[PDB]
This record gives sequence, structure tokens and C-alpha cells, in this order.
Amino acid sequence: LTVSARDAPTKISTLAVKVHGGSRYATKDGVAHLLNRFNFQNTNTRSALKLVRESELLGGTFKSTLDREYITLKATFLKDDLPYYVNALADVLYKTAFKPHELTESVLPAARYDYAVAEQCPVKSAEDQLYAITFRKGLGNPLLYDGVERVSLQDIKDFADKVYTKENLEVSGENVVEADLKRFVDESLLSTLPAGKSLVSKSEPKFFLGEENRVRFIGDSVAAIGIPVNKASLAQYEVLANYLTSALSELSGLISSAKLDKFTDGGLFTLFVRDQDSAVVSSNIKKIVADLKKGKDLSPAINYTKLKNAVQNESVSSPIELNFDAVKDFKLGKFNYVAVGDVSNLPYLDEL
Amino acid sequence: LTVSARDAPTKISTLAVKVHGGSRYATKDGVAHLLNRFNFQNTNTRSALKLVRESELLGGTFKSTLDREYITLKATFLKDDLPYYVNALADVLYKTAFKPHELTESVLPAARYDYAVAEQCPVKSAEDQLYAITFRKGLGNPLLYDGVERVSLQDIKDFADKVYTKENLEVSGENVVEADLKRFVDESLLSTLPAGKSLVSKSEPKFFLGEENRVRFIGDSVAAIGIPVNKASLAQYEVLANYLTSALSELSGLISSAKLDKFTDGGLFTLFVRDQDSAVVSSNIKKIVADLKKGKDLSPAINYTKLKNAVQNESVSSPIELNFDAVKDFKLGKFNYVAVGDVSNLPYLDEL
Amino acid sequence: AEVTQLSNGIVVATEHNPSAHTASVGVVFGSGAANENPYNNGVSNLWKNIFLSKENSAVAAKEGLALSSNISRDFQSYIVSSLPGSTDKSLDFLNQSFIQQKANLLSSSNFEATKKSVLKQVQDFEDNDHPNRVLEHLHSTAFQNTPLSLPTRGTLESLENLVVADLESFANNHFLNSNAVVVGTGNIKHEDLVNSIESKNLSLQTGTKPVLKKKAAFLGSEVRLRDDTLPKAWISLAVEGEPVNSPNYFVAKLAAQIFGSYNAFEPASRLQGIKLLDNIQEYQLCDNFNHFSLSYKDSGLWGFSTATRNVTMIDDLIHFTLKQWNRLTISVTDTEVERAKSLLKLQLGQLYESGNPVNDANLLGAEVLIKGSKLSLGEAFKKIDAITVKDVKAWAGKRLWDQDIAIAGTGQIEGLLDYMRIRSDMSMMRW
Amino acid sequence: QSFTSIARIGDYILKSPVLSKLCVPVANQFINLAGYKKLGLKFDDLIAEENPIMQTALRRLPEDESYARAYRIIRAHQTELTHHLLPRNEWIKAQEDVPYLLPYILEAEAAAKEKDELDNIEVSK
Amino acid sequence: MAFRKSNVYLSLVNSYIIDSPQPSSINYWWNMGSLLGLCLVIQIVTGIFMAMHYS
Amino acid sequence: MAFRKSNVYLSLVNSYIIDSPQPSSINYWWNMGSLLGLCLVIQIVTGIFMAMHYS
Ligand code: HEC
Ligand code: HEC
Ligand SMILES: COc1c(O)c(C)c(C/C=C(\C)CC/C=C(\C)CC/C=C(/C)CC/C=C(\C)CC/C=C(\C)CCC=C(C)C)c(O)c1OC
Ligand SMILES: COc1c(O)c(C)c(C/C=C(\C)CC/C=C(\C)CC/C=C(/C)CC/C=C(\C)CC/C=C(\C)CCC=C(C)C)c(O)c1OC
Repeated sequence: LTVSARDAPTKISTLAVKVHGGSRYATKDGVAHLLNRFNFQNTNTRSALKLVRESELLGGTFKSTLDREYITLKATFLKDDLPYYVNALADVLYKTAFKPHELTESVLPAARYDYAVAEQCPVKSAEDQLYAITFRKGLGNPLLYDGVERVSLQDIKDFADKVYTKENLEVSGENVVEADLKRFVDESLLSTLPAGKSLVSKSEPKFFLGEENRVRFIGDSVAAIGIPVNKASLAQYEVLANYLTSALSELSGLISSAKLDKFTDGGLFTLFVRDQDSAVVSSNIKKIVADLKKGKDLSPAINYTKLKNAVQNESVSSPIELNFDAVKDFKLGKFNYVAVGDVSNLPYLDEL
Repeated sequence: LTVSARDAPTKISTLAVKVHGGSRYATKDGVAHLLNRFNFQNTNTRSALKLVRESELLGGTFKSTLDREYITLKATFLKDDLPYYVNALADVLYKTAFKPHELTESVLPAARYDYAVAEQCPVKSAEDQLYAITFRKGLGNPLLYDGVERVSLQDIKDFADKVYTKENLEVSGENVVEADLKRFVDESLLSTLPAGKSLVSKSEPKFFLGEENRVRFIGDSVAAIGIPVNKASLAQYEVLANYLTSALSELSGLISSAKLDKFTDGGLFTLFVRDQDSAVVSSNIKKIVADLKKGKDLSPAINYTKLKNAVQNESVSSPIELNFDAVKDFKLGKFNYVAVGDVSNLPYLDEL
Repeated sequence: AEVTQLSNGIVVATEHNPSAHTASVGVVFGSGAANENPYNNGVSNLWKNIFLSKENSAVAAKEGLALSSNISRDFQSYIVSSLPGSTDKSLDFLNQSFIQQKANLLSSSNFEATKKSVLKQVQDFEDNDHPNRVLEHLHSTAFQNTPLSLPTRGTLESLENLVVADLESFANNHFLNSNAVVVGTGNIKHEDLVNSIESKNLSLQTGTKPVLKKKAAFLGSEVRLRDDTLPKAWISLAVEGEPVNSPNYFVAKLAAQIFGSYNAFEPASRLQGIKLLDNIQEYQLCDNFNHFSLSYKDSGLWGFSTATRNVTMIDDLIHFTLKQWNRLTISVTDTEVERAKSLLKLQLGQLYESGNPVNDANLLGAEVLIKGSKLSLGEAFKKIDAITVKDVKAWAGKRLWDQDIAIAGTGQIEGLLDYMRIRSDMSMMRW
Repeated sequence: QSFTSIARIGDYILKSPVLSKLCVPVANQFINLAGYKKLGLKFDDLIAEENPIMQTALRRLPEDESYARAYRIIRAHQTELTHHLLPRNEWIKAQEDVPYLLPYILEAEAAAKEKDELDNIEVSK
Repeated sequence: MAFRKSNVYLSLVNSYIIDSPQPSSINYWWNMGSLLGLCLVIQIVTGIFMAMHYS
Repeated sequence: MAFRKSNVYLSLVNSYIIDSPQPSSINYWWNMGSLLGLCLVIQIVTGIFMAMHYS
């Protein structure tokens, strides 16, 4: 139950309760998804309707996001109404009703729409494939719900019991006076939460390499590569990501997106090549793999990768910061590949 | 232009024009499919309607099947009407109209229904996955059409030009007098067909091993293994298929289906484990792989595998027959695996 | 919460915020798409694209700088982001590109590779971004044959016929000093930046003023871009709104908040305190909608936009929405006004104070260019809270009741009735 | 008349031992004279459904109860048209005549009443 | 579909008198309506014929 | 939906007189129909009032 904060003379504060309940910890396929969608529904004392009508009159909104590792319950509002949103977030974690009718009428539909939107963007169909093949069952678990395996109202309740505990969450308030925040968190129902265990394992995920998957799709074609990084070897990959996604690299116009997903026990590097016809995709990637196998860096973007990694003001709790001003050379060992789209006209791991 | 036959005192004859145009030779994804579906449509002298109304009055029907290697135009009818169905089949190969409206109104729909039916049977979703990973682009080509890559009316016409030639087809008449059959084939438009080349390559397909693919599905779960066989080492696998699918093997009640697909340049062995819940699938297969790794045979089913391989009276042109009365021991080297269904609760190639 | 701005030769404006991590510097010109002509339309978008070109962008990247630019109707802006320490190296890159390289960025190999990008860009926009494509056309017909009608990204026809001389012609007429404002947001002090600027002299085309024109005017009209192959219907509708620096800038913005925005798929959105939702949710009249009070120098647009798949009930969608707007003149309640006040503050907050200096730069420059100063967030709230039901009623009775409208839509719009039908709903029968 | 109101009055009477011993015996006699049980119906099956509250309620009712309500209603119409009653061993027993839909009806009414309250809330500065 | 369903005039008759779904249990008390239509006809017919001779 | 659409009686009026989709180009020759309804009314009204005094 870590209660962080940071005041300021601004009028918009933003409470947030991070929790280690994302897909990485999901007991059944998509259960984390359902729960993120079940948040802010009915509690035992306040209805989803009253909650909204009230917060609107005060001047604030709620939102519940789903990461591969987290389930964040954020709340944006006016400064002086702090306690209200503290108890509101408190109420959700401790006593959401979970009525059988809310599942069929609000949750499932909202969830079905989420899966649908993602089922149409090929890059995400790819990113999901990368994780599934690198980390075969940890962070490789399905992010969203799709009904392949049963998930009852009870299964959603059990997972709530595990994840929503004092030893598995962390309160964080932006533009809030820490004195009052700590006072209210303890004065609320947060402290009544049966503090169980923290599922944050430090042992590095057992990743694989030289794995590939191909998925037929009607739309834009996409070829992507996935690379498992180390707990300390991630700071170099970060500059690489900003290098390939910049004016300095010549092949920045040959890739759609490139990034480094940072976790608490390692990470994953992703590179995306997306285009309408398969021919341009096969070329642009066959070129990237070849130029990266004959690696180079010299860290000219050492000040760009540091500047771009600072614009993230919501991440003022990021891991290593000065590890950048060290290594400056990149190669290309083994990685992972996925073909999505016009399969019969796309490269294989071999010819790369 | 091989014209085979075989008379008999029966009243139902059955002409058939086998052609090497299946998916294995398809230039674009599913084009063979479209053409099989485009058969018996409109010719330049006879409409699909007149063709049907006429044959009905005579007493006979037509049908066009699609294999992984062939495209068969069969015709069942009454004995004494032989020439009619010879010229009918002749007309189709030499002059089908291919009107733009027939594609949108009859072909595409019929094709869309075919893909739909197969998209609901998991064993076939598996069999298709086996071929795709073993033979990465030969017999691993998509059997049916699904629109991933464009296929115009012209592409269907080009592929027809290649495949429909005297040097790529073979007339075969069951319950027909060879004298008359040869006389009519030459007296027809069959001989006018611009005899091109035969795409029947003898060089063994470059197969792979130790490959695996996993597909999420809502329905019954299925785990299957695929094994590439040799041109001569196929006769042993045939008895194995009949062994596992018999009262002699103890694990026959643990597998849904097992077979050996025989081609002209090798083959593929398939084993299927299908069930509602994932637990029973994981067990039954983990047991099969283990018991097969500690192989045994002794060929007790040597007379059963020979008897079952004789009931196929339509295949009176099968490859090796006496290769069975030889080898009698089986092991289990490298193979291929595919998980379809409840993925997060199914075995991996590793733990097998 | 400090708005500091001083004039020496160049009008320098800054808004410091200690905890920031980064800092952004740049210039913002008091001229945008509303200053172009039908034939050189798209020049500003082109400038933005070369300023961000691979060549120029690689130079600042080595230095550890990031580039950003935005083309609007009344203004234009070029910004360079950096760390709190290199607040000087940004000023070098700024002057280097606007004086030294104001001829190197315009080579016959760069301009042709850039022109080919904006062409695939603007084309892509017209082929797929339907909601924005429609809102852009709304301005097009609402203000036809007048400044605000010119689309910011420019037209494919005025673009493919644009030459380097046009860039120069525009630049030499608008990229002047008397029509500029150097902005600095992030963490750096007003006195920190002003010094590094008053150091390097040189006026470069001083005393020169941009050309004048004819005042923007609203015209009740419509443009229907029917396309039955699209899977939805996107329509935008509006009346003449309020210009920036208008006594009702806020009443209007509050009035739009009353109806606000909606997304039929987000559970919480369905629960909002908007009366209109009782009417549209029964038969699911639309996938989403959003009201707005767009403001510019000479005029504005007050209305809403919506997207729907219920192509057989579009008349009910439009009818219910316009019936609700009628209420603003005769029966709006105190609690509706109050719900709006709170929500307006929340959104106006999240805009004026996010964790991104580039947004702050644009907002700061844009405002100081039109009213010679910026209104403090706290000063706004005081005005917002002062609004009574009587204010809303007087405003609506002037802007909404029995007033011409502008319409624009694309997709399956066969169900969108004629002009006079929609137009008639801007009022109600009475004794 | 709302079910919330019926419950208020009914519960008040049910708790007080004064009325509870006076009324219930009359009510039990009333229910037997009504005779709906001889047709195989439960009282809740008789509630008029053509209004939003009842449609919400029937929609939330679990599957097994729904199929059962359906069988009871059809069986009732058939007996009625034949002008007979079911054989006594098929009659609904008092233990069976449970208010199975009532909890769904009351939940919907409260939800409805809240919305009515919230749409009309005044504000005091 | 059947002609009684497709014809503009016959469909009205079909929906009101032929295919109209009735609750299986209605009793003879539900027969008064038709009896009222019959009465209306008898009144109109006999009235017009008498009107021919009335002053 | 609008009341004119949902009400059993008003929808008839709506579909025939209010929302009925007409071809944009019809000319004044298409105005005779309404004129015929008007004539029918004028004949019935004036006729009933005279019938009050006719033998
Ligand atoms: C002209 C057509 C006509 C219609 C239509 C008509 N009637 Fe009559 N009705 C008459 C005439 C003529 C008389 C006078 C002759 C008579 O006394 O029966 C009359 C007389 C009557 C009488 C007096 C009966 C008596 O004691 O002599 C009543 C009552 C009556 N009508 C009821 C009705 C009812 C009720 C309807 C319709 C639902 C109706 N009428 C429809 C023409 C009509
Ligand atoms: C009772 C109602 C009544 C209706 C309904 C009615 N009429 Fe008449 N009509 C009369 C009477 C009464 C007279 C005799 C008085 C007169 O001569 O006008 C008459 C007379 C006539 C005449 C003779 C006019 C003359 O020269 O005196 C004609 C022609 C005529 N009607 C046409 C029609 C037409 C056409 C309609 C309807 C479309 C119609 N009527 C409807 C009552 C009616
Ligand atoms: C949902 O439930 C229903 C149900 O819907 C219906 C319809 C019925 C059946 C009953 C009916 C349809 C009754 C309907 C009655 C009418 C429509 C009557 C209409 C009335 C009229 C008076 C028509 C007008 C007649 C004329 C203008 C002509 C008469 C005059 C003539 C022929 C003069 C001829 C002159 C000369 C000189 C020869 C049910 O039994 C029922 O029960 C469950
Ligand atoms: C598709 O195209 C169309 C179109 O469809 C329509 C409908 C119209 C518009 C025109 C019409 C709808 C005409 C319709 C006319 C009628 C329905 C007339 C019906 C006729 C009647 C005579 C009604 C009967 C009247 C009565 C019974 C009452 C009269 C008597 C009274 C009030 C006696 C009162 C007594 C006392 C003592 C006070 C168009 O112009 C048109 O053009 C493109």
C-alpha cells in the first residue's frame, strides 16, 4: 500500500490506483479484461448511474485501463474534491455488486466491442502473436476476452478477490497533497482490504527464440519481429527504438512502428512493417533484417532517445535513467517473426 | 491423354476426367477452388440450365471435385448414353463462357459457402495447418478460397488455360467399353485441346520437421500430428494408420481419426485427437506420443491393412500393393504439431 | 499559472512551469489557411512538411532536439522541443531554419520528395477520415467564398500545381515580424529566454505587413457527399457561432457542454445526465455524437457532429437533437446549466494544463496573437460560474432560434431529409 | 399500483402480530377461492406483463425459471379451453406458490425510481 | 408468397380475418364483436331499402 | 421515434401526407388528384345541408 503524490498550483488533480492484475496474471483467458470492464458498474451502496450523475455535478470522470501487467483505476477531477474520488475508488475495489444481469447487459457487450476493434487492426494481431510465442504463457496470455474457454460470473469474482488486495496495489496521486492523500487512503476502505500477496515475481520470464507464426488476414499486410530483452540490457534497445523511429536512421521510412515495452522483470522489443500490398512489405523487412544483422549505432541519438524518454510525464517512476550514457553498439542475434496478411506472398524466418 | 476403362454387365456407367489442377498447382490462393466451382456453368454453346434439363431427361448427373492435387470432372449415367457425357465433359474443358455475372451470382456464393462449412470443423482447420507447415508452399497451399489476395475473372481464366490441356489430364471410364471410349474421346473436342505441359514433378517436396502452430477456436478442441513420408516408406505408414484405427491397438479409443494421404511424389500421415474439453485432449495425445516414441508393430494387422486398402474400388490404380508384406516395425522420429481450440490448456511440442 | 509577455523588437511570450522535465521553444505566426487563396491553398501545410523533412529533422535530432508544427485557420506554428538545459540550442535551430536555410530547405530534390508526401497524405485523408472530412466540408459551405472556407491541409488540385516560388511568395508576406510571436513553454523563465533573443539582433524584413482581405461571413447552406458504399452516415450541423474575444465565448461553450458528447458503446456514456439520451437510446439512433463551439478570429460554428448505422431513422436523430436545442431558448433548467459548468471546467482544465509543453506553446502563441494576452485558467472559471439560465436563454434566442444552419455529410445519407425540413426544426409552434 | 407499495403495506402487516394473525388467514382463504392453483399457475404468472418494468424483470429471470413459466402458461390456456381443471395431483401446492419474479420486479422499480429522482434533482447554491 | 399475402387488398383481409393469431383460450364472450358488425350491416341495408319509400 | 410515426392513426397520415417520398420533378398536372378529393368533400357537405330541406 504505497501512497505516492506530488502537489502543484494547478486546478486539475488526478488520483490513480495501479494494480497488478493485467493479463500476465490472468487465471483464465480474458478474465482480467472482463474485470476491467466490470469496474465502475454497481457497488453495494452506489449504482453506476448515481456515481456518474454525482461526479458530473462535482466535475470529474472515471476510467479503467488494462495493460499486459496492470489494471489502472484513474480519476480526473477538480482539486478540492479529493476525498470523494478516494472513497469512490475505495468502494469499487472493496464492494462491486457483480449482478448477473450487469454481466449480460453491460460487461459482455462492452468487452465484445473491444475484441472487435482490435480484431481489425493487423499490427495488434501481430503484437499479440509476438508475446504469445516469446513468453509461451506468462505475458503471452491473451490480453482480451474472446470466449475460447468458459468464464463465469464466479471466475470474475475469484480473480477480483486475488488481485484487489493491499499487498498487490499502489495508490498514486498526481497534483495532490501527499499529507491529505495518505490521511484519506487510511481513513477510507482501502485499509480494510484483505491484504494478500503480491504476484510481482522478480525471476525473469522464460523466453524463447527463433519462433515464428503466420496468420491469414483480409486487409493490410504486416511483418513484425519480436526480441526478448534483459533486465539491464533494455536501455540500449530503447535508443534503438528511437533510432529506427527517427530522422537519423535511413530506414525510418521503411518501418511503420518500433518500440520497447518496459516491465518490472525484463521487456520486449517490437518492430512493425505495414503496407497495402505484400511486395512492399516483403522488401522493407528483408532490408531491415539484413541491415540490422550488420549492426551499427555509435549513439548519435543518445540525446534524442533521452529527450523522447522524458516527454513521458505520467511515467515519473521509470526504471533506469542514466544507463543510456553507456553502451553504443547494436547487433542482431536471434529474434521472433510473424506474418499477418497476404501469407502466400510474405517472407519466412529463413530468408530473413 | 491416357484413356483407361473397364466394362461390366451393369447398367450404370461413370465417365471421369482427372486433371492435375488442385491446390498444389494453384498460382494464386484458392484459384483452383474457384475453377472447380466454375465448372458446369455456361459453355459457349450450352447453358448450365440446358445442360441440367437435358441430362435429367437422359438420366445422368455431373459433379466437380477438388483434391489437393486433382480437379475431377465426374459423370454418372446410364450405359448406352456414353457419347453425350463425353462431349459434355469435352465442352466444359474447351469452352466455358466465364461470364462476369456468373462469377458474382453463382461461383463466389458457392465458394463462400464451401469455406464457411470448413471454417466450422476444427479437424480440417488442423489438417490445413499440418500441410501448410510441413510443405511450406507446395501442398501447403490453401485448399479453398478466402479472399486474402485478389483473384479476378482473368486469373481464373489463365489458370484454366494452364491446367486444361491434353498433357495434364487423363480420361477414365468405369463400366465403359474402352473401344468406344477411345473412339469418342478422339472424335470429340478432347483432342483439340492445346496439349501443354504436365506439372507432375517427380522430385520429392522439400518438407520440414519439428514445426508447430496454435489456433484459438470456439468449439471442440483438437491436437494433431503431421509426419512427412517417403516415396517407398509409405506402405508401412498405411498399416500404422489402420493399426491405430482398429481393435488391435489399445489406443484406438483415444484417437478420433488417423490416415495416410497418398500422392504421386510422397505423402503425409495425419493423426487426430478431438474432444469437447481440453483436459481429455491433452491427456489422450500426451499418451499417444509417448507410446509411439516407444514404437511397436509386429504387423498383426498385416491382413487387415491389406483388406481395408482393397475396399477402395474407385482406386483401382493405386501405387505399391505388396510393399506391405515387408517391414513390420515402427518408431517415431521428428513430426509436426498443431493446437486448435482451447489453446491456453493444450500441450506444446516440447512436453510431448 | 503565470502569463508573462514583453515586447522589445519581437513580442516574446512565455508561460513557465517548474516541474516539467522538458521545454519547448518556437515561433507562432498570426496567419494560417484563412490567409491563402483558392489557388495557393495548401502552402502552409507544405511549409510544415518541409520544416519536418528528413533533412532538417536529422540535423536537430543529432543535437537531441524534436520537431513539431501545426497548421490552423487563423495561425501557424513551428516548435522545437528540448531538455531544460539546451533551451539555447533550440534558438539556434530556429534562426538557422528561418533565415539561413530559408533557401536550403527548398531544393529541387527536397521539395519534390515532400510534395509527393503531402499528396499521398491529403489524398488519404479524403479517402478515409470521414468525420474530419465532413467537418472540413462543413466550414467549406458555411463560409463559402470567404477565408474560413479554405481547408487547412489544402486541396489536391491547388497542391499538385504549387511551386517553390509560391512557398517563397507566401513566406515573404506572412512570415514577417509584426505578424509573429516567439513562444516558450516548459520550465524556462521569461527572463531566461528573452535574453538569448535580445542578444542576436537583425530584424529581417521589418516594417512589412501582410496583405488584407474581405471579412468572413456565414451562409445558410449545405453540401451532400452521398456515398452508398460507406457503411455509415456522418453528418455535421451548425449555426453561426462565436468568434474568439466575444462577450458570449463562454455561454456558447457552456451551451455545447449541456448536450456534450456520447459514445453508445461505452457504458458510462449511456448514463450521462443529458435528456437527449432518453430519446436516442430507445431505437439506438447513432453510434456517437459530439457538440462543439468552434471559435476563430472573425466567426465561429456552434453545432454537433454524429455518426450512425441506423440509416432508416436519421430523421428522428436530427429531429430529437434539434428539439433539445430548442429548449435552450425556452426551458433549460438550472441543474442542466450547473452540470455544464462543472464539466466545462474539467475539460477546459485538461486542455490548458496537460503534461505536454507543445500544446501549451500553440495555445499561448495563438491567444497572445489575437488578444495581446492570455486569459488565466482561474480567470476563466470566474466567468464560467457567473453564467445564469437567463444568459443561455438570451444567447440561444439569438443564435439558435429560427436561424439558418449549415449541413454536410457523407456515406448513406439518403435518409437525411431536405434543408427546409431540418431548417424548420430550429423552432416550435406556439399560441 | 407499484410492487414497492404493495410490499410496504404487506410487510408492515406481516411484522405486527396484531394484524398478522387477523389478516393472513383471510388472505389464505382468498387465494384458495381465486382458484388459479387449480390451473397450474403460480400467482407471479398472473402479473400483467405489458409494461417496461415487467419486461426488464422477465428478461433478467434465469433460464430454467423462464422455460417453466412458459410451460405453466401454455398448460393453463389448454385446460381453460377444455373447460376443466387439472387433476388435483397436478395443482400448484402452497409451498410451490413462491414469489419468484418479485425480487426482479422490485429491483427494476428502484432502478427506475432512482433515474426519475436523478433526472429531476434540484441544486441549492 | 401466397397471393392472399402479396395482393394489396387481400393482405388486409388476410391479416384481419384469415391469418390473425388468436389466443387459443378465448370464449364465446369474444363473439360479440362480429355480432356487432352484422348488426351494423342489417341496420344499413334495411334502412336504405325503406328510404326508397319514406317521406 | 416521432409521435407522428408511432401513433397508430397518425402514422397513416404521416406516410400518406407528410413523409411520403415524391419525385422531385412532378409538375402541376399532378395537382388534380387533391383537387378531386376537395370536389368530393364540397359535394358531400353541400348535399347534406340541402337534404335537410329537400322532399
Ligand atoms: C336511410 C338509411 C338508414 C340507415 C343507414 C339507418 N336507418 Fe334507421 N331508419 C331509417 C328509416 C327510413 C326509418 C323510418 C322507418 C322505420 O320506422 O323503421 C328508420 C327508423 C329507425 C328507428 C325507429 C324504429 C321504429 O320503431 O320504427 C330506429 C330506432 C333506427 N332507425 C335505428 C337505426 C340504427 C341504430 C341504425 C344504424 C346503426 C340505422 N337506423 C340506420 C333509415 C335508416
Ligand atoms: C344527400 C346528400 C347528397 C350527397 C352526398 C350528394 N348530393 Fe347531389 N344532390 C343532393 C340533393 C338534395 C340534390 C337536389 C338539390 C339540387 O338540385 O342541388 C342534389 C342534386 C345534384 C345534382 C343536380 C344539380 C342541379 O342542377 O340542381 C347533381 C348533378 C348532383 N347532385 C351531383 C352530386 C355529386 C357528383 C355528388 C357527390 C360526388 C353529390 N351530388 C353528392 C344531395 C346530395
Ligand atoms: C382480434 O380479434 C378478432 C378480430 O380482429 C375480428 C376482425 C373478428 C371478426 C369480426 C369482424 C371483422 C367484424 C367487422 C365488421 C365490419 C368491418 C363492418 C363494416 C360495416 C359496414 C356497414 C360496411 C358498409 C356497407 C355498405 C356501404 C353497403 C351496404 C349497402 C348496399 C349493398 C345497397 C345496395 C343497393 C341496391 C339498389 C341493390 C373476430 O371475431 C375477432 O375475435 C377474436
Ligand atoms: C403519391 O402522391 C400524392 C398523394 O399520395 C396524396 C395523398 C396527395 C394529396 C391529396 C389527397 C390526400 C386527396 C385525398 C382525399 C380524400 C381522402 C377524401 C375522402 C373523402 C371524404 C368525402 C370524407 C367523408 C366525409 C364525411 C363523412 C363528413 C362530411 C360531413 C359532415 C361534417 C356533416 C356535419 C353536420 C352537421 C349538422 C354540423 C398528392 O397531392 C400526391 O401528389 C404527388
